[PDB]
Amino acid sequence: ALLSFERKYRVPGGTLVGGNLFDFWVGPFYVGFFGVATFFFAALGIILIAWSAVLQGTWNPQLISVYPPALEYGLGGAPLAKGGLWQIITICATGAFVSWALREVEICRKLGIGYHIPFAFAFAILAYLTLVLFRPVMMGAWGYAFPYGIWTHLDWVSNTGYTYGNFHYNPAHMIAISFFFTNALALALHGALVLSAANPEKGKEMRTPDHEDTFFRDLVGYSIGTLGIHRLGLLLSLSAVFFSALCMIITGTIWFDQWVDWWQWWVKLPWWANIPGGING
Amino acid sequence: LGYTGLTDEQAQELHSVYMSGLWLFSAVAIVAHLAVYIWRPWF
Amino acid sequence: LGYTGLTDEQAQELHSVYMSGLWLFSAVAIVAHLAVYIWRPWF
Amino acid sequence: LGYTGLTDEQAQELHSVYMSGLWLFSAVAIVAHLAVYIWRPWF
Amino acid sequence: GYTGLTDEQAQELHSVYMSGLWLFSAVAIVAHLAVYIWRPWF
Amino acid sequence: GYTGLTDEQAQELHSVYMSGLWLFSAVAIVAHLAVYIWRPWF
Amino acid sequence: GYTGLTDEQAQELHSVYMSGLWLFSAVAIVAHLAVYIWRPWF
Amino acid sequence: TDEQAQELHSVYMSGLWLFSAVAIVAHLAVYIWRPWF
Amino acid sequence: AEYQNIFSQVQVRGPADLGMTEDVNLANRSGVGPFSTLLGWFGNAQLGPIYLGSLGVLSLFSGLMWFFTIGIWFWYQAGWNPAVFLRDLFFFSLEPPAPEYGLSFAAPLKEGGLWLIASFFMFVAVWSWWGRTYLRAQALGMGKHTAWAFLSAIWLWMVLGFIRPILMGSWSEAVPYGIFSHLDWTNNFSLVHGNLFYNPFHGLSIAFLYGSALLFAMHGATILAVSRFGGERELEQIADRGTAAERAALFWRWTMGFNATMEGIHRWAIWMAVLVTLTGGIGILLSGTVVDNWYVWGQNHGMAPLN
Amino acid sequence: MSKFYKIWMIFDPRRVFVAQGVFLFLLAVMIHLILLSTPSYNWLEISAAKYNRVA
Amino acid sequence: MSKFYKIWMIFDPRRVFVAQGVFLFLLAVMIHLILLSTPSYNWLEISAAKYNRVA
Amino acid sequence: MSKFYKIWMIFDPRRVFVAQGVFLFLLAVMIHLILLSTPSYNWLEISAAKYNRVA
Amino acid sequence: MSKFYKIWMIFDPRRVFVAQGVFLFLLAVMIHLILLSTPSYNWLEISAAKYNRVA
Amino acid sequence: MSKFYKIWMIFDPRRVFVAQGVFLFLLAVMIHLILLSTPSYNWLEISAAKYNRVA
Amino acid sequence: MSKFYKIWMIFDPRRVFVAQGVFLFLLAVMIHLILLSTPSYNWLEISAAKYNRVA
Amino acid sequence: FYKIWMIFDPRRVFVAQGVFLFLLAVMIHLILLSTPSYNWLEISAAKYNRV
Amino acid sequence: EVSEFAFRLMMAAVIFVGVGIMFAFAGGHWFVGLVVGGLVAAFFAATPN
Ligand code: BCL
Ligand code: BCL
Ligand SMILES: CC[C@H]1c2cc3[nH]c4c(c3C)C(=O)[C@H](C(=O)OC)c4c3nc(cc4[nH]c(cc(n2)[C@@H]1C)c(C(C)=O)c4C)[C@@H](C)[C@@H]3CCC(=O)OC/C=C(\C)CCC[C@H](C)CCC[C@H](C)CCCC(C)C
Ligand SMILES: CC[C@H]1c2cc3[nH]c4c(c3C)C(=O)[C@H](C(=O)OC)c4c3nc(cc4[nH]c(cc(n2)[C@@H]1C)c(C(C)=O)c4C)[C@@H](C)[C@@H]3CCC(=O)OC/C=C(\C)CCC[C@H](C)CCC[C@H](C)CCCC(C)C
Ligand SMILES: COC1=C(OC)C(=O)C(C/C=C(\C)CC/C=C(\C)CC/C=C(\C)CC/C=C(\C)CC/C=C(\C)CC/C=C(\C)CC/C=C(\C)CC/C=C(\C)CC/C=C(\C)CCC=C(C)C)=C(C)C1=O
Ligand SMILES: CCCCCCCCCCCCCCCC(=O)OC[C@H](CO[C@H]1O[C@H](CS(=O)(=O)O)[C@@H](O)[C@H](O)[C@H]1O)OC(=O)CCCCCCCCCCCCCCC
Ligand SMILES: COC(C)(C)CCC/C(C)=C/C=C/C(C)=C/C=C/C(C)=C/C=C/C=C(C)/C=C/C=C(\C)CC/C=C(\C)CCC=C(C)C
Ligand SMILES: COC(C)(C)CCC/C(C)=C/C=C/C(C)=C/C=C/C(C)=C/C=C/C=C(C)/C=C/C=C(\C)CC/C=C(\C)CCC=C(C)C
Ligand SMILES: COC(C)(C)CCC/C(C)=C/C=C/C(C)=C/C=C/C(C)=C/C=C/C=C(C)/C=C/C=C(\C)CC/C=C(\C)CCC=C(C)C
Ligand SMILES: COC(C)(C)CCC/C(C)=C/C=C/C(C)=C/C=C/C(C)=C/C=C/C=C(C)/C=C/C=C(\C)CC/C=C(\C)CCC=C(C)C
Ligand SMILES: COC(C)(C)CCC/C(C)=C/C=C/C(C)=C/C=C/C(C)=C/C=C/C=C(C)/C=C/C=C(\C)CC/C=C(\C)CCC=C(C)C
Ligand SMILES: COC(C)(C)CCC/C(C)=C/C=C/C(C)=C/C=C/C(C)=C/C=C\C=C(C)\C=C\C=C(/C)CC/C=C(\C)CCC=C(C)C
Ligand SMILES: [Fe+3]
Repeated sequence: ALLSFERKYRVPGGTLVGGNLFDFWVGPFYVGFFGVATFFFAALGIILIAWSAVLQGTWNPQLISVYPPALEYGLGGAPLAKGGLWQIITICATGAFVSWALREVEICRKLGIGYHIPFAFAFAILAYLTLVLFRPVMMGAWGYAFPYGIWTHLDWVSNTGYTYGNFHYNPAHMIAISFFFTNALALALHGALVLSAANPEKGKEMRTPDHEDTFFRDLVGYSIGTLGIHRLGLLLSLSAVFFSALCMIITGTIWFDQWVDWWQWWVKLPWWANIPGGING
Repeated sequence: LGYTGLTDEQAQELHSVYMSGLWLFSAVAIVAHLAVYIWRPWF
Repeated sequence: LGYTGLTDEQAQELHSVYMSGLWLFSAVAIVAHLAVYIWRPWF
Repeated sequence: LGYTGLTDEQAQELHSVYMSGLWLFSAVAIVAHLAVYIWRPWF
Repeated sequence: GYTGLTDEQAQELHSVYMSGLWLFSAVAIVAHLAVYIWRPWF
Repeated sequence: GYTGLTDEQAQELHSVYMSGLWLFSAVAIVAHLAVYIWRPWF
Repeated sequence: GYTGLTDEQAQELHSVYMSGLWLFSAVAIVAHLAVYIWRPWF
Repeated sequence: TDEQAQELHSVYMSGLWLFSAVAIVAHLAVYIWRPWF
Repeated sequence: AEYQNIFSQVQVRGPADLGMTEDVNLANRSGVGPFSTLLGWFGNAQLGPIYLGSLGVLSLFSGLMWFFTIGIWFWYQAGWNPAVFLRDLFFFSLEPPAPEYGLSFAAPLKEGGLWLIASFFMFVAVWSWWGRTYLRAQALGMGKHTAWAFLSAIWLWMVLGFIRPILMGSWSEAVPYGIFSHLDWTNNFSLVHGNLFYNPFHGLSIAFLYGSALLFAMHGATILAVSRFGGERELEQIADRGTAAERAALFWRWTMGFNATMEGIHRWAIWMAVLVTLTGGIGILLSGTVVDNWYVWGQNHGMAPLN
Repeated sequence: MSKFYKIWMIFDPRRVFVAQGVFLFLLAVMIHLILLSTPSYNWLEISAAKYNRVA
Repeated sequence: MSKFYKIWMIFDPRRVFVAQGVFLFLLAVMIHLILLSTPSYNWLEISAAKYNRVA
Repeated sequence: MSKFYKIWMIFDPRRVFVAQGVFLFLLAVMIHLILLSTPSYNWLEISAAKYNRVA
Repeated sequence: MSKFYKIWMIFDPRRVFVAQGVFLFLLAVMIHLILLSTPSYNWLEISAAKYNRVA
Repeated sequence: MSKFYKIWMIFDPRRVFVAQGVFLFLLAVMIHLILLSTPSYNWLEISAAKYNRVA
Repeated sequence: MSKFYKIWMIFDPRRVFVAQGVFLFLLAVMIHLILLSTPSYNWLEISAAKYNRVA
Repeated sequence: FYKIWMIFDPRRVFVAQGVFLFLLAVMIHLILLSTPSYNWLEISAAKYNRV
Repeated sequence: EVSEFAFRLMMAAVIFVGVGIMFAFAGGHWFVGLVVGGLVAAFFAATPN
């Protein structure tokens, strides 16, 4: 079934691979070459998770957990029951996520819109591949990757973090957090401001973007504008994920100690290292 | 003459009521303070 | 006649009541300080 | 005139009220300093 | 000149500014004397 | 001329700038002599 | 040319710049000699 | 222009040669001062 | 490569723009500030004007006094030394009262009295900023969505500094004012309560915090992708749906099988962000008051393996 | 003092009554909070000893 | 001093009364909190000792 | 000196008076807090020892 | 030395006056803080010894 | 030497005098801080020894 | 070597003179900092021994 | 090879050459200073018994 | 084709490394490099033709 305006857009073409072989829809969903690829990897990865639950011997979905190979397996293959399923599901996850981005590129072409959405999604893929692929390969073992399990992947976050003391002291982790909090602030404000104009006080006319500019200037003396706010929300989200990936690729590869000890480089700058008093004197 | 657009007489009416509300409030306030002082002095 | 649009007379009217309020507030504060000093000198 | 829009006549009177505030404030500050000094010299 | 001031205005302005600076400098000079008498740094 | 200063404006303005430079650099030399008299580095 | 300078302006500006380079380098040469008298680095 | 590139290339080359000469002195001088072969 | 509309190619500057009047008390609005050419590459160039008024002055003065009270404590902890102040800037901390003082206001100024004084100025500054955010919308006849969204953040902040300390019975439970010390507090809080990852409302709060980065990335990329159709002019797309809004809707419908509208995506946006601190505040309010070990609570509720 | 009423041509009663209503409530709650936080004045806890309802 | 009334010719009277009200409130609370934070002047803890209340 | 009043042709005195007020108050508050931090000048402690108000 | 006044034809006195005002304050405060942190020049700790207030 | 004044036909003295003001101030700050860092030249620490002012 | 004046037809003199000014400052400061970094040429510590200023 | 001044704007070419050639020359001096055998400042300290 | 701003950024990232190594060596600490190399290179980057 179609949206009432949809029909005029369902034209042929824009496909990157396969021409018209897969240029059709299935309900609302566009298929295409990479939609076939996407569904295969998604279904295989999901089904191998359910099979891993059988091998693990639980059906509670919150206890199901697919662990990577132990560190003794290095970057080589492991037995399926003992890390090899995780490796195949990681291939399927990568295949599904990449196919999904490429399917979005095809939909962008058919609608004639910019490629910003699949490009933004590629940042999430690179953060995933940092944690499951690039950093484990740098550190030399698949066992430094996180396990696929709702709560057990939080054990990996905890155990990885506390290996370096309080992980709040990672300076790139601090920058990533600052973008994450600022993004959530901006999304609250942007949602509220647009809604407050479209949904004014009862009986009043819809407000204009002039009122939107006016409210924020009255509130804080500045207004980024309709175009600026969507640039900002995109770049804040992408910066958060860039500095997140950066904070981990350095952790356990060029920095090994307690992250709190890094900040002594500032304290021990020689023009003030020895000056008595304060906290460090 | 003024910012609010009250008249000078509307100001006097409202003020006479406001002050009476204040005096009724503070009258109870004194009785409460004196009662607590008699019960348990703080000085 | 000034920035505010108040006249030279309106500015004297309001100042007379402002000082009436200031002197009352400070008179009560002076009494409060003297009571506390008699209770517990800080010098 | 200048950059604000005050005249010479306006500015020269305003300044006299400003300086009346300055010296009054400063005079009390002198009394405060001397009283504290007589009580507890800091040199 | 890129302040728009006439020369007459700039001469007037400078006379007030420098008289302020002479007053400020005078207090500073006395203050350094008093502190040097109280506690020399040389 | 990038700044629009006429040749006479540039020949004027430079003369006042130099006057300040010589005044400033002179005071600096007096300061260096005094501190050398206090504590020679060379 | 990219700057629009005449041959006059390009040769004039260069002659002033070269007098800057010579004056700066001449004092630098003297500054080296002054230190070389005190402490040769070879 | 094609003629301007002839002119500039000559000027740049003449300077590029003039810089080379000073290094051709300076390595000899430092070879004299403390030989490195 | 083509133009991506991430930075502007040409800036135009008109006159200064004074903004809508409605019922704004225009005596309380300042002059317009200077233009910034740097900001103009990414958004608007104009700074100002700003509206002050009564809750403005109250909020700005109390907020100044909060900031000044912390600053003087840091200058004291530095021993007035301007070098030590810059060396140890992130190590200074105005700590709350010690536990033996409970909720009593009797703690010495160096042992927690200045933290109560600082916290009082913060309380007045933040709450008066909330009323300011409500009244600036009222003066323009706008909906109060921004004030009700800000109330969700105040809820977490009130739980951290006020409500949970009262329910726990000491100001020692509150957050210290300091860069590294509020981080040490955050880490210590999780250790004392037995791994906060196993708090389900901390789990939810993270889901909405990740979802806010997910959703603003999706929405920001969507609007830039359709900006070639004037899709950033979202209110006119709400009033008079253009091809921008339809192409945006069909991208997501064809991608994931369902879609928003131009008005309705901003409801997803506000709730995704609001739920971060709403569920967060609940998760902290439960910590220590109802659950003292979240990992063991997780074991009893089927989310961690039993021993 | 007889012209203290002149304030109502300056300030709107709707603004003043709300602002004062919020102020007085928070001041009252602040003081009851301060006293309940003080063991010498917690009236519920005083009663627990006076009537030996404790233990 | 006779012309201090010209303050009202340059400053809006509402902004002055608000700004001065705000100031006096914050100052008064700050001093009471300084005295509560001072062991020798906390009137509640003083009277608690004076009358052998729990303190 | 006699021309100092021409400063009010250069600066809007509303902005100067606001800026000056907060400057003076912050400066004074800082000096009092410096002296309270200074044990030899904390008047609240000096009187406490003079009158044996602790122990 | 006579022609210096033409500097006011170049810079707006408002900007220069504010800039030098902030400069002088931040410089003066910095120096007093260097002295208060210097034990040989902290006048508060000097007079405390000179009058035996340290006890 | 005669033509160096043509620098003012190239650089607008407003930008030059600001940049020069920053440059010269920060250079002076460098040198004084290097001297305060230097035991043989820290004038406050020298004066302390010369007048026995420490311990 | 005569035609070196042609540089000013290609490079704007402002944007060269700025580049030269920054370059010369950086080169000079780098050398002075290297000299202070060697005791062989640290003119402060040479002087400290010569005049026996730390003993 | 004079075509190259048509192929690339000589403004860019000299910006490249001038900075790169300086940073190469600097790099060469700074590595030599890190050696024991050719640091001229610290060799001269030995010759004249300065340290 | 490389834009003037692109060429500027490409070249600024060189000055950053170069001035950084210069002053880290001269100032004796890598932070002096990072500060001076940051200021000089950012000044260069900000001012394209
Ligand atoms: C043991 C080691 C030896 C020694 C061995 C050598 C040897 C061997 C050589 C040098 C060379 C040089 N050494 Mg060494 N050197 C020693 C110690 C020093 C000391 C010191 C503090 O002790 C210094 C300052 C120098 C300095 C110098 C330079 C004069 C020269 C490299 C210039 C260069 O490449 O510029 C950078 C080059 C460029 C092309 C870029 C120019 C500048 C750019 C463009 C920046 C902007 C300029 C500005 C905008 C002006 C524009 C002009 C326009 C036309 C208008 N040496 C010791 C004693 N030295 C080399 C030489 O002679 O080179 C010719 C060389 O081969
Ligand atoms: C060792 C550390 C612990 C831990 C301990 C805690 C604790 C403790 C808390 C959180 C909380 C949060 N944690 Mg956790 N957390 C850990 C691991 C994580 C990980 C991870 C990948 O491992 C992530 C993504 C998170 C994520 C998050 C957020 C979802 C949540 C904060 C939401 C928010 O918006 O706060 C930021 C927003 C605010 C604080 C609101 C501020 C609003 C006020 C009004 C602003 C006033 C401004 C002031 C006046 C200044 C004005 C300046 C202007 C210029 C004028 N945690 C581990 C397990 N986490 C919080 C929570 O809600 O928990 C359920 C919380 O309290
Ligand atoms: C880069 C900025 C943020 C971002 C952006 C972003 N994400 C995006 C997009 C964009 C712009 C999309 O276009 C795309 C989309 O379609 O959104 C609806 C997407 C998307 N972001 C998603 C989720 C997501 N994004 C996240 C984060 C972020 N996304 C960043 C913060 C997170 C977390 C944890 O932070 C999650 C969970 C999806 C809704 C969607 C991508 C959907 C997709 O890939 O579909 C194809 C695959 C499947 C349907 C299923 C695959 C199944 C696997 C083969 C098996 C499971 C393996 C997995 C590793 C198990 C993990 C277990 C966990 C308990 C650990
Ligand atoms: C829903 C959850 C998210 C949320 C929402 C949110 N926050 C909000 C809002 C919303 C919807 C607002 O409407 C409100 C706002 O106004 O935003 C612009 C706000 C806000 N969120 C803020 C911060 C913030 N939000 C955060 C987080 C969140 N905000 C969540 C992610 C965080 C963190 C740590 O994650 C922070 C730090 C503020 C920007 C603002 C609230 C401002 C406020 O209350 O300020 C009080 C203080 C002052 C008014 C002044 C302080 C002192 C200044 C230096 C002024 C000094 C002036 C003085 C006159 C100077 C004199 C000097 C003399 C020497 C001369
Ligand atoms: C300005 O405004 C904008 C809007 O709008 C105008 C918006 O909307 C939005 C969008 C945002 C919202 C609506 C807000 C809500 C969204 C979020 C908060 C983000 C989170 C979103 C989700 C959690 C949803 C994610 C959904 C996913 C991942 C997809 C789930 C579905 C599948 C797994 C199926 C996908 C289908 C595919 C790939 C093709 C299927 C078909 C084939 C592979 C072909 C084979 C099948 C056939 C040939 C025939 C049919 C056979 C079938 C069906 C079965 C057998 C098939 C086999 C292969 C065996 C934004 C941003 C916006 O900016
Ligand atoms: C006509 C074509 C002709 C081709 C000729 C043949 C070419 C074969 C060589 C290929 C060269 C490149 C191989 C990679 C680098 C290398 O040498 O690695 C060799 C190491 C072995 O290291 C071992 O040694 C490591 C040390 S070391 O590197 O030797 O020093 C050690 O750290 C590690 O533990 C140990 O296992 O192994 C790897 O790095 C693993 C490769 C993994 C590829 C599959 C991934 C599947 C797991 C899940 C992740 C899925 C990701 C999906 C992404 C889409
Ligand atoms: C840490 O430092 C310490 C705290 C220890 C020391 C700090 C020292 C310091 C810097 C103190 C500064 C003090 C100053 C500057 C005090 C100034 C006080 C003044 C000017 C007070 C004036 C008060 C006036 C009042 C209260 C009254 C005015 C009344 C008027 C105008 C009449 C109209 C009003 C009404 C009819 C009232 C209507 C009712 C309500 C509820 C508004
Ligand atoms: C402990 O010490 C430290 C470590 C903190 C070191 C501190 C050292 C330091 C740097 C101190 C610096 C102090 C300075 C710079 C103080 C300066 C104070 C000044 C400038 C005070 C000025 C006061 C002026 C006053 C009080 C003026 C009041 C004017 C009034 C009330 C009237 C205003 C005028 C009118 C109403 C105009 C009416 C007329 C018309 C026509 C409208
Ligand atoms: C430890 O060793 C170190 C690391 C510190 C070694 C550092 C080595 C090093 C690189 C030092 C560099 C020092 C330099 C380059 C110093 C340069 C100083 C200069 C050029 C100073 C110039 C001062 C100029 C002054 C004070 C001029 C004042 C002008 C005045 C007052 C007049 C203003 C008025 C007018 C121009 C009138 C306007 C005219 C019209 C027509 C409107
Ligand atoms: C081991 O230690 C090190 C690493 C430092 C070893 C050495 C490393 C090394 C590779 C050093 C290289 C040093 C170099 C490349 C030095 C180059 C110095 C230069 C380029 C000096 C140039 C000086 C030029 C001056 C001062 C020019 C001044 C010009 C002036 C004052 C006038 C400008 C013209 C006008 C105002 C006229 C305007 C005309 C019109 C028509 C408006
Ligand atoms: C912390 O310090 C170390 C230990 C590191 C040592 C090194 C510190 C160091 C490098 C210090 C350097 C200090 C310097 C550069 C000080 C410079 C001070 C200056 C520029 C002071 C100037 C003061 C000027 C004053 C006070 C002028 C006042 C003018 C007034 C009052 C009148 C203004 C004019 C009018 C109202 C114009 C009226 C006329 C018309 C036509 C409207
Ligand atoms: C340059 O030097 C100057 C002195 C001029 C300025 C120095 C400025 C400076 C260095 C400021 C430093 C500020 C810092 C580092 C602030 C850090 C703040 C942080 C990280 C705060 C984090 C969390 C705070 C929270 C959660 C606070 C919540 C507070 C609440 C909910 C208020 C509750 C109220 C009370 C407990 C008070 C109750 C009192 C009464 C009277 C009822
Ligand atoms: Fe939007």
